[PDB]
Amino acid sequence: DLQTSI
Amino acid sequence: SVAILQKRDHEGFGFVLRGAKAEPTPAFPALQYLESVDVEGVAWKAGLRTGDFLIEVNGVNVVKVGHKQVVGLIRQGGNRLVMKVVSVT
Repeated sequence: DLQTSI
Repeated sequence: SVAILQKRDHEGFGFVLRGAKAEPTPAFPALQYLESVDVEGVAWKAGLRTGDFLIEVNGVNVVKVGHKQVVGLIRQGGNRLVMKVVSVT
């Protein structure tokens, strides 16, 4: 799982 | 549901995308979703909410697309982003 602030 | 996002150069769209990396019953409508959304950010202004699942980015279908590739797509369009999302809630 990955998270990215955009 | 649709959200058109036009941001200023140095701000974000104001959301955290989360989902499976590229590496029975459907429970998710898509692999990537909004883990959180900045209150009163460009994304929240367009109606996006935590838990929205990303169906389309800038006309492209990303239902089964791994995380990094979706982030790649969201960035290609610079300060402009178009999203079709589905709310599970």
